[PDB]
Amino acid sequence: RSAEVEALEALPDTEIKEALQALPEEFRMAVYYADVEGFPYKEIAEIMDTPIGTVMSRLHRGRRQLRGLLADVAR
Amino acid sequence: VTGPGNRPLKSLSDLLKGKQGRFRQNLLGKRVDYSGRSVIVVGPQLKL
Amino acid sequence: SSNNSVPGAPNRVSFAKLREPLEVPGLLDVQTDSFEWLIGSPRWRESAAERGDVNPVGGLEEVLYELSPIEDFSGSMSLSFSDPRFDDVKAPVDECKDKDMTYAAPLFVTAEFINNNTGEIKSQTVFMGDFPMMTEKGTFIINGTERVVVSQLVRSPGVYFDETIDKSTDKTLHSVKVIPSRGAWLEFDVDKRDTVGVRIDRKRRQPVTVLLKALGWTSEQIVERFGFSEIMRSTLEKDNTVGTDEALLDIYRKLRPGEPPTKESAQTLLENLFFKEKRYDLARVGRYKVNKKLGLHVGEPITSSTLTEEDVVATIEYLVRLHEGQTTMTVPGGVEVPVETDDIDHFGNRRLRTVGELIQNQIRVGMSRMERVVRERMTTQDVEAITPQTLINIRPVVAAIKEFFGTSQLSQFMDQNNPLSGLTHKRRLSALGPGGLSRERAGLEVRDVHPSHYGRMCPIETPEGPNIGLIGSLSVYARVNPFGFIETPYRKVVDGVVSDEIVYLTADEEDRHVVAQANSPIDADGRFVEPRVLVRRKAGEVEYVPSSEVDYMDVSPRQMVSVATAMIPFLEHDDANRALMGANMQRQAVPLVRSEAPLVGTGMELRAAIDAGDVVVAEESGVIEEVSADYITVMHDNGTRRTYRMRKFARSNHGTCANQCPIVDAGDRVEAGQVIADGPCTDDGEMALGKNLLVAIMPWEGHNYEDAIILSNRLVEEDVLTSIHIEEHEIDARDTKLGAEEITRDIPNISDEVLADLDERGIVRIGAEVRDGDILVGKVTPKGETELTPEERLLRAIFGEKAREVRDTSLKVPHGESGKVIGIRVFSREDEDELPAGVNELVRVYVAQKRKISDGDKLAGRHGNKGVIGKILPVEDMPFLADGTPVDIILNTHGVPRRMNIGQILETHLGWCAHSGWKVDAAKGVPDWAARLPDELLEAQPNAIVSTPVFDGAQEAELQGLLSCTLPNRDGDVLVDADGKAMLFDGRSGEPFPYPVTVGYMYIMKLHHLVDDKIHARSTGPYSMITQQPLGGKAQFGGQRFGEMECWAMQAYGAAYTLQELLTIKSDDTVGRVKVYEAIVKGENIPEPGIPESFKVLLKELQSLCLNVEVLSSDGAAIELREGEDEDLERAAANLGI
DNA sequence: TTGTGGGAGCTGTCACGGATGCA
DNA sequence: TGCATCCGTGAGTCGAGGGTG
RNA sequence: UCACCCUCGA
Repeated sequence: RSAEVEALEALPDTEIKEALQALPEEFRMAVYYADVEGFPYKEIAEIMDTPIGTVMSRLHRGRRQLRGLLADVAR
Repeated sequence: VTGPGNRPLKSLSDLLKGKQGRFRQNLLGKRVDYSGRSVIVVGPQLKL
Repeated sequence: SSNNSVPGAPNRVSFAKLREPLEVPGLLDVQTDSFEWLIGSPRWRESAAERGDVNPVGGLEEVLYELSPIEDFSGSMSLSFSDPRFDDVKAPVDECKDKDMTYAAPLFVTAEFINNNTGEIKSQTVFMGDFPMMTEKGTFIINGTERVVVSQLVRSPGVYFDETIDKSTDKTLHSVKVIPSRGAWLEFDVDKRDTVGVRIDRKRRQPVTVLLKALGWTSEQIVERFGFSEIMRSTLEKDNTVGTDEALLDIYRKLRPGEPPTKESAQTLLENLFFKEKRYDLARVGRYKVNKKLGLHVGEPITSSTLTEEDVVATIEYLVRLHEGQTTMTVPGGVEVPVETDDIDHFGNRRLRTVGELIQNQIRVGMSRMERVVRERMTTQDVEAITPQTLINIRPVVAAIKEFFGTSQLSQFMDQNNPLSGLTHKRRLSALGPGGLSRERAGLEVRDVHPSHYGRMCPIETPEGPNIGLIGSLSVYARVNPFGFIETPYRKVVDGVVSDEIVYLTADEEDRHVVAQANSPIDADGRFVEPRVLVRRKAGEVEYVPSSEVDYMDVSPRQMVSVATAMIPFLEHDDANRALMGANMQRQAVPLVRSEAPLVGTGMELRAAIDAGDVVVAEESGVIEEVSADYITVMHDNGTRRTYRMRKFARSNHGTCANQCPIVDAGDRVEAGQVIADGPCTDDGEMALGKNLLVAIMPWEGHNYEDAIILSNRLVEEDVLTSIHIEEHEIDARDTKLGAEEITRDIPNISDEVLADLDERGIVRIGAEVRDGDILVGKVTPKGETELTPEERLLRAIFGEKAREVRDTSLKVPHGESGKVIGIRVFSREDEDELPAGVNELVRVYVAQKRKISDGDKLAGRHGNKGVIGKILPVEDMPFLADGTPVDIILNTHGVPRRMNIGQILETHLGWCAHSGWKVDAAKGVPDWAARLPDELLEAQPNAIVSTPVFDGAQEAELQGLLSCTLPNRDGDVLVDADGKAMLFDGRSGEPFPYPVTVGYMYIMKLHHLVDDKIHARSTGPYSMITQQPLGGKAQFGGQRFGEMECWAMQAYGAAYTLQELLTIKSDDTVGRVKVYEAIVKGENIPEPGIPESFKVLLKELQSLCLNVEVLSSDGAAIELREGEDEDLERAAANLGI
C-alpha cells in the first residue's frame, strides 16, 4: 500500500457520489444512516427527528431510486 | 539465548547497536521515494 | 595435435611443443569418488583392490561398525547393525525437479538383536530413511532445486606446534594444540614466566605435572624423562600439590564446577574423555599424522585410533625440547623425529572433507541420537515383545540429513549460467563452514597463495570480493587422497632420464624432493640439455640444481591451473588480476541462441564441456537409429537400443536457457564416448561461451571512453549476441481466516479486453505475449469487510450482495519484464498432489524473453577485459576495412597497456590468422621461426580452429611469422599487414583514418549482467510495516537507500531542504507522503515535512529499555507525540455529501 | 507418575583503553 | 595495594539473486 | 514483507 494508493483511496468514487446527489436529501440522509453507517431504524428516527414511518419510507424509496440510478454494479 | 539453529536472539539492545541498528540504518540514512538506479554508459554527446 | 582420445571431437590443431604424458582425469571425480565411497558401490569396491587398501569399508559401513553394538547398562541385551543396502530410486531427476521432491533412495540395514539372558537372536531388515542420492552430473536435488556440496577445507587432526613471539617481552613462547577428529581438545602452552601447563577445554591452565601424576606417573619417574629440561623442574618446584589421587581430584574440580569433588568420578571422567573411544574420536588420518610427527609407532599399528600415553609424553617432551630446538629427537620408543613448528596453511596439514565425509558426519550425529533412543527403549519396553523394529527410531537421522542438505553452508544452490560455472562449482574448495574457521577468523595469511597450492589449488581462480582466498578451484590433474589430502602427479626421474612412470605426491612427500618444471629441454632419449634448471625447493623457494638430483618433474604445464583459468589463451601474457577476472568472467557468460566455438582457444573446451555434464554423450558404440528434436535413439552393435531425451528450453537456476541440439544425423556410426548432442554453450562438443567478433583497437569519438564498448548493429540484426532468458512465476490459492482463495477468471471490476488472454481457469494461455501488468493467474481472496468501502457498503446493503465478497489478489507481471508464456504447470488439492497445509491450488507460469544485445549489457573477453556497451552504431557508421567489411566491436586503445592483459592482443592477431588462414612458404622452406613448434600448422584453411595451451601456446616469433603468410581475401587483397594492423575508413565522413589500426578476431562473451535486469525506478511503493521506510530491492519494488555518507555529502553541500525532503516526506512521514502525492497530483506546492515514524519507533524502543524519554516544548513539559483519529472524517463525510 | 541415566561445538583475528581482581 | 590480566568495542558504501527458520 | 546464511556485482 503505497502513498499513491493511499492518496487515490481518499478521492470519491464520483459515480456513487453523483447517484447519491440525485437522490432527495431527505431520502439520501436516510439511506446513508441506515445503510452506510448502519444505524438501527429507531436510532435513525432519533437522529432525523422524524418518526419511524417517515424514516423507513424514505429508506425504501431512496433505496429504489438509487437502484434505478446506478447500473454499473462494478461493471 | 539460542533459538533453534543456535543463533543469538536479537535483544532490545541489538535494535539500537551496530551499523544495522535504528540510529545507523534507519535514522542517519534511509530509503527514499522518487528514486531509481541503472547501469551507466558514457555519452560524449552531453553538455556538462 | 589431434587430441584423438575423444571420438568425433573437432580437429583443433595445437601449437603445443610438449607431449602430454598424462591425460586430464575425471573432472567430477572429487564428487563421484566421495559419494561412491559413502555408499560402497561396486565401482568403489574395485577401486580399493587396486589401491591396495585391501580392507574395504564404506562410509555407512563405518558408521555402523562404530555404532555396533548397542549395549544396555546391564549388558543383558545388544543390538548391532550390519549391512547397508539401497533400494532403487524413488523418482527420476526430471520428475523430482518438476514436483519439488528430493532425489533419494530407500536405505535398509540388517539390525541383529541378541538377548544374552534368554540367549535369543532376532535378525531383521530395518528401513533407515530416504537417503538423498547424487546424480550422474555430481549434483543433488533438494526440494526440487539442484544443489552442490562444496569440499570444505579443514585442518587435519593431530598435534600442531607454533612459535608465539610478541608476548609482553621479546621472548619466544611455544604453544601446541592436539586437535582430534571429535572429542575434547588438548592444549599445551608456556607463559611469560617459565612454566608448562595444560589448558583443557578452555579451562584455566593447570601445571602439566598435574596431568602427568594424574596418569599414574610419579615425581621420581617424570623428573627422569624431563630432567634435561629445567622449565619442567621449575614448574614442579612451583607445583601446588604432588600426588596421583589428588591430581585426579584437582583435574576433576577443574572439569567440574558447582559440584563436589570425588576421586572415583575423577578417574572415570578423566579416563573417559581421552582414552575411551566413545567420547573421543582420533581420526585414522589423525593417528597417521601423530605417528608420523612423533614417530612413536611406525611398525604398522593402526589397530586402534586413540591417544597413547606415550604420545602425550612425546607431545610434552617435544614441546619442552622445542625451546632448545634440537633437530633429532627420540621418544622412549620414537625414531629420530625432527623438531620444528607446524605450518597451519600447508596442504599436508590442511585436508578437505568432501561430500561423502560431510554426509557421514551428519549421519553419525543422527545415528548417535537414534542410539540414545534405543537405550531409552531398552528399559521401558517389555522383553520378549521388543524387535529391532521397536528399538529403532529414525526420526533424528532423517531430521539430521534434512537439516544438512537444507541449511548447511556447504550445501550450495547450484550455479548454472553455463556448463563451466557448474563444473567449477562442483570442484570448489571452501574454507568457511561448520568445523572450519569462521568468517571473522579469516586473516590475510589464510587467503594468500601458499607454495603447497602448486598443482593442487589454482592461484588465479578465486572471488574478487569478500570471499577472496576463501574459495578456490581444484587444479586439473589433482585428486583427493582417501585421508582427505590433495595429491598432484609427477614424473619419476631416474638417472637423469624422464620416464612415463607417474607418481602422485601429497604436500608432505613432495617437500622431501626437488621438482623440475614442465618447460624443460629434453634429449631425444630424455635428459636436460641446460646446465642448471629452475626448481621448486622444499622450502618452495626457487633455485638451481643439476639434472642428476631431480627426483620428479611436472606432468604438464597448467598443472597448477583450474579448468576455467586454463581456458584463457596466452594466459602467461596476462597479470594475475586480469587473469583472475577473466577466469571468473568466463563462468558468468550467458548461453547464446546458437553457440560458436572460439577460433583461438585451448585444449580444455572439449574436455571441460563433456565433463561438465550438460552435453549428451554415447555410453556405448553404435549407430544412430533415429534423430528427432525431442530425442536420439541409437542401436548398439550389441543390438540393444539406447535413447537420449533432449533438454529443450529448460530454465536453469539463474534464468539462462539450457537447450540441447543434436549434432548427429540418422545413420551415423558413433563410437563410445562421442558427443551426440550439444548443450547450451557447447558447439560440436567444445565449450563456446561467446562469439568470434571482428575487433578494431582504437578510440572512437569517445563512445568507448573509459572501458565502454562500441558494437556493430549487425550483432542485433543477426542475433549474434541474442540470448534467451526464462523466468518462473508462481502463485498459490490457500485458505484464509475469511475462507478459501479461488483461482478464477471471474475478477471484479475488470474489463473483458485485459482478460482476453486468459482461459476459463483464469490462467493465461500458452503462447500469449505478456506486458508489464498483464494478468498471469487470476486469483480472488475473501475480503474481511472491515476495510470495506463505505460507498461499497452502500452497494452491499442496498443491492443485498450476499454470496461473494472478494478482492483481486491476481498475479501480474513485474515491472520491466515481458515475454512469451512457454509453459504452465498446475497442482490442485482437488486432485492428488502434495501441497503445504492450507494451500489449495498452486500454479507456475514460465515466461521466456529474447534479449538482444543492447546499451548497458556487459561484454568481456577471456583476458579480464570487461565493459558495457556505450553505443551500437549502424553498420554504415562503423569503420570498415578496404573491401567494405565493417568491424564488429571497437575496443578502446587506452585500456590495453596499463592493465597488463596483452594476451588479448595476441589473441586478436592469431584470431585474424585463423580467420583468413595461412600458407607458410616451404620451397627451400623450414624457415627458422616456423621450424621449432609448427608440425602441420604450416598451412591452415580459412576459419580454422587452433589451440594455444597455457604456457605452451604459440611463441611470439611464430605469431609474427603467421601474420605475414596470411591468405588474401576473395579479391586477392591482403587486408591485414604483417604488423597485424589495417587501413580503416571512417564510415561517417568517408575519409580513411590516417593511421593503420590493429584489427582482428577476438572472442567476446556476453556476461550475465543486463540492463533489462538492473534498471529500476520507484515513485512510490510498498513500505516495511515496522519502520515505515520504503522497501528495498528490485523484486520488492523498493526504493534506493540514501545512506549515511550520502547525507554527509548533502550536508557538505549545505542543501538543507533536499536532505529534509529525502529523510521526511519521501521515506518516513506517514502523513507527509500522501500529502505530497496529492499536492503534486493537484498541481499545488509541496507541504512542510513532519516527523519520521522511525523516530517514534526509536522512542518506543528506548521506553522498552526502561528509559523515560520525553520530547520537551520550548518552555513547556512533554509534548504528546501521537495524533487523534478525528482528522480524517471531515473530508470523507464531505465526499459522501453530508 | 520408578529400579537406566555426565551435553555441541569451537579459536586459525587484531588493536586498544579501561575496570577487575588476584596475591 | 601495585600491577597484570581479562573484558568490552570497533573494524567502508551501495546493488542482485537464491534457500530455510 | 521479518530474520539469518550463501554466492555474486562497482
